[PDB]
Amino acid sequence: STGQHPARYPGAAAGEPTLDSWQEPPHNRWAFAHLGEMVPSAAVSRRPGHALVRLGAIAAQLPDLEQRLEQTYTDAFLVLRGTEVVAEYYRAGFAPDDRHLLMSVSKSLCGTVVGVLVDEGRIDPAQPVTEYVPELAGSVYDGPSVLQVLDMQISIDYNEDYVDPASEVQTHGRSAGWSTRRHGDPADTYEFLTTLRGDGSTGEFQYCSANTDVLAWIVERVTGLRYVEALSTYLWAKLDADRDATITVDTTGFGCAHGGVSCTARDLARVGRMMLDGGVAPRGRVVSEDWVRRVLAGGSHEAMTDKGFTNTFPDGSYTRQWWCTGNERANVSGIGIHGQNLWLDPLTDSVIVKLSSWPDPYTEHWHRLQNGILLDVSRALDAV
Amino acid sequence: STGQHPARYPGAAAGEPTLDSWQEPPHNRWAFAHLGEMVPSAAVSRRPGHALVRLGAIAAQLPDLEQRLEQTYTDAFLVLRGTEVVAEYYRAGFAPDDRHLLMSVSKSLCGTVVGVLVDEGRIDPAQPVTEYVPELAGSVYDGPSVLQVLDMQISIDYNEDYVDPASEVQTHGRSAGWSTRRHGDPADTYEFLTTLRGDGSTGEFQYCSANTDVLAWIVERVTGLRYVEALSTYLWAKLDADRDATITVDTTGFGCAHGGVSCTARDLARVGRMMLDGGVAPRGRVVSEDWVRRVLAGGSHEAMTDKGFTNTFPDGSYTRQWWCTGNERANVSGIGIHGQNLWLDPLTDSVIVKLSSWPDPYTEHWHRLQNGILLDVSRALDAV
Repeated sequence: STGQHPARYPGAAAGEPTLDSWQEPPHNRWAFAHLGEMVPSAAVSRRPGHALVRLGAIAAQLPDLEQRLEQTYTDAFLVLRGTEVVAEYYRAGFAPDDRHLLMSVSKSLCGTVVGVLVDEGRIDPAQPVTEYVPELAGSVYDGPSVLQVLDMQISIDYNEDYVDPASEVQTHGRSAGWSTRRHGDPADTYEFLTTLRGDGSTGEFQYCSANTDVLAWIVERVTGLRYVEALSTYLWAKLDADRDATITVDTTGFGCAHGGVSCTARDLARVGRMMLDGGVAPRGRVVSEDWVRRVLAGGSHEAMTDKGFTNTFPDGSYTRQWWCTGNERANVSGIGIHGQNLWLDPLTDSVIVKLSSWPDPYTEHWHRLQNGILLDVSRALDAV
Repeated sequence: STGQHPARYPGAAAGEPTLDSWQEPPHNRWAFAHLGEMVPSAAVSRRPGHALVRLGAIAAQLPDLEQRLEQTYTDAFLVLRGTEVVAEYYRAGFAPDDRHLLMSVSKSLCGTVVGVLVDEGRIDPAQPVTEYVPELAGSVYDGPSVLQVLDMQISIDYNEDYVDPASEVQTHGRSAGWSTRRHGDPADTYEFLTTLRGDGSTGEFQYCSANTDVLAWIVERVTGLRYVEALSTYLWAKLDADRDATITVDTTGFGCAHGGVSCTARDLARVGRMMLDGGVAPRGRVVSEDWVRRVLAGGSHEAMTDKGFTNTFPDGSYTRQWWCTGNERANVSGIGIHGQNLWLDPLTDSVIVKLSSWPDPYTEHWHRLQNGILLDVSRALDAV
């Protein structure tokens, strides 16, 4: 058993509704107003083939930027300097206010929600995960602290080979509803997480999407809110965003905290703006100055042994669901596969959003090109 | 084989992507911007428990109206007199700009799209369905005219017993993705439709959701547009709506024309406003004056043998996906299960939207109560 979870609606039975019950009372009063949570659905546009190119000032310093964006499969690109949008690009077929999947940039949003609850003293990072989710006893998450989840310093047997249906990465996806279920699969994400094992060692960075969903589970047990609602209440609703974000949900309504958020490029930039404003958003403080300082300061360098990162960023690290480059600009970024970045450049008080669709989830090639663009743009923002 | 269908995106292979391929290139460029079409997803609200009650003038004439709305499980209620919203009600938990499933009110929207194409001479109602969808040869739709589909005057073996998994109604739902697939089920809605049979007789009204999906299929073959896009281009985008509508899609991306549209109450009222404006919307003409006249005039009374309708409306009928009461006000309505109405009251130049969630999809009791409310409100709008 995975214990108590936030009901899909007030008074709902555990796990209700499902795809097979949403039409039935009492579920249907909720489901009729939220059908996209149950059944795949398309937008029917209220608005009635060409790229939008407004690269502003940096265009002069980076004449080939549009081509570089095309080459890295850029869908949306936006530079916010202070409070001003100073550069924008959207590919043909993608509107400025279209939403785009964030993949693991989602993780940085989840960590921010955890941060709010740490500020409130509702989560103590020093405490074991099991202080908040007892049902993870007997799993790889029995023993490690919440901070070790935040910093992803837990050794976990999690096969990342996505061509093998038996792999943890594929099983995680099926448990989240991202792919067709197979016989024997865990019923939902909570159950999947309880199946995870490891040798018990901690302290070394291991990037693992299970960690972020554990954080979201903790958020739910501490607040009693569905992660979907927590993400809105503690973050999204404070941004004064143009549009709602969306997040995929599994069969219990659990949002895919680790990878399933979509939003507009301009709205994602508001998250970066909040980070560079010491944790304050237009509608109130999101996280404390201290939390933001700790993110910008970076994680343990000793822990960071991923050469896919350190080959480019020798002094890099990871903390609280953010990648910290440790470069001479101290850049910090949310990163997601196929080319998603929420890139922070505190030196110039700027945020760069790049949302893309590389054909491959990861290669050294793509990251070299992408990081080259983000660094060139950052430097183009320097006073001269 | 069900023949050519509109690609999910430009250049897409038939039937691609699926739930198991959307992450792969080249699909992912589209899917990353439209993930809700593939995976169930929740809104993360950009906005930070009480009913909104603004029943305006009619409140004096109908003092118990709020209670009557509660008793009929009303989620949203809106009265548009001319261009003015003169009465509104939303239940606790449902915001004025929340969207609500329309069920078969969706059918009236589909018929409107067909009407546009009839105006353009791209569809001839007198022609057989097979003139536009040859692949329906050998089915119950081999022989009948497009008008007979529009007026639902085709005898079809379509079991409406939704407690029997083997019934056509349940099979239709699984084919549309509204319920979990069972072994042996048709691959998609197009295939399901080709399996339908009947004794060959026509002329008598038989309400059947398969008819509307056939109309949408015709729309797709005539225009080359996904029904989702056709519904936007020919109707929704001309309304100057506050929000996009949404529509559920099956595994091929085919929108559930017969029942799967959701929108706000205020925006649905814009469709009624267009009908009472002779087919003209704010951004241009949607359908011809003639088409609207034919809807308001009603269908063949002889054809209408559904006592569930005629017991209340003896002179009622059905045409072009609208129910025509034939009462002394000549009221015409879109109707959907669990209490959805797009109700037209030409006498007072008014539209009434009622979106509800009765525990039951249909009973005589619910329809008596609902029709009593719609008629009382209509009469309250009469000059005195």
